[PDB]
Amino acid sequence: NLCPFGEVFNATRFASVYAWNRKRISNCVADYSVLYNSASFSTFKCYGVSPTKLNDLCFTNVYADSFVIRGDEVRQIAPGQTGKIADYNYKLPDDFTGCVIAWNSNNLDSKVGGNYNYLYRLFRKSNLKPFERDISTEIYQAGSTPCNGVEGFNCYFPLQSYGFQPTNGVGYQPYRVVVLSFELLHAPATVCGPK
Amino acid sequence: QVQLVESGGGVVQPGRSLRLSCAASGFTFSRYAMQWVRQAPGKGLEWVAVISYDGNNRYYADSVKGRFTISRDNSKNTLYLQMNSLRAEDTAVYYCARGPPGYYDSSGYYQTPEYFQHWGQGTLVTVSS
Amino acid sequence: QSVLTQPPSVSGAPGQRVTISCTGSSSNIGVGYDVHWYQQFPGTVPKLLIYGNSNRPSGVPDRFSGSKSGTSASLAITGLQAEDEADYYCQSYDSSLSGVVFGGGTKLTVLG
Repeated sequence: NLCPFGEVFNATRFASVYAWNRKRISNCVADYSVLYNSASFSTFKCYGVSPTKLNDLCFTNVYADSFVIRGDEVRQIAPGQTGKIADYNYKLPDDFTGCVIAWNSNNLDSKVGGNYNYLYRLFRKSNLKPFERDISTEIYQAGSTPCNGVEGFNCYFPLQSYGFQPTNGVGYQPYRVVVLSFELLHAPATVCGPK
Repeated sequence: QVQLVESGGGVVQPGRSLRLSCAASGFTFSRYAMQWVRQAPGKGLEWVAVISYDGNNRYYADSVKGRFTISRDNSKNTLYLQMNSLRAEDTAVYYCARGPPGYYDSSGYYQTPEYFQHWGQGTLVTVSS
Repeated sequence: QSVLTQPPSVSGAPGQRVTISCTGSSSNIGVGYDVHWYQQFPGTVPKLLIYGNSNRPSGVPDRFSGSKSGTSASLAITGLQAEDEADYYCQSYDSSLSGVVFGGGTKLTVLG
């Protein structure tokens, strides 16, 4: 009956931002008390509702997205900003309601010497609307040219890896970020509160 | 795209009350915390006041504490300023600004926005006798 | 608690890497609160430049890259050109009975 958020947070594997994973979690009881009582969560953003009230104000439907990005822009993932990740990899809607959680996991993902196993879209044809996991891998172009699918003058791979190394600094350390998006409909609910 | 424009500025004698404002467009204005910031010419621009997304939470700088009134109508989709006990040094340009919405924090306490994304065009206040 | 200390102005050859620092108090920056830097041209609207300690919003093409330390912050203009000539403000929250603090103001200066 319990909502497997702790699954997502304590999940062994996380995806890259461009391939940000989505969970249509529902029909379970939520324990956000477990969430905001975490000592782990260095950052805890919430927009549209106090993390206090979620425990006892309950929703039609919820989405739990997750991905991995370098630490400092954790607040790029916010309601209505422009920027690298906001524009081309993940954009919350201006009228977004939900929360943003993250934490450092150098012990998990940082590897001595070299790691490059997380990706983010480097540049795209047009801005990304809210909520589209656009797994698009064809070589982006920026002009009048036959891309020919081959790198060169202008047409470039749209995705770029990371450099998560333990010997690097806190702003650049890999933070695993979970986005709790919320949605209400002209429909019955699926998640609610205790005692 | 979002557009913010100020209005109501002018030359005012020190001491009397005044009403500034700023109209909003291009974004869900009702659910963003807004800010008013000061810039004396040639001097560093400084924060004046910040209004919660719902207008419930308000914060003024110390130098402007009490003398100033912030207000805003979600339905009207705009932001207002009420001026009491003006002073000459406050002759400056005033900017209405939008940043990321004020996130509620863990354990429930509100937090004001930490930075400003877009700005109004600006209004002038000349607190001069 | 204090105003974020800034240099008055700095200079650099066009297109080379230069830096601006910004220092704060324990209750100012080292408490954990982050910085952001704005620019504005003389007598113009202020525009945000780098809000994440090292992230760029759109229209901030490149050459702008922030940082973080224990108690100091820095932007590198890795390549400057007269379009960058403005004054730049380092803004960070304060936990000293205050809200957001704004830098004194630093002028970039290209060689004549």
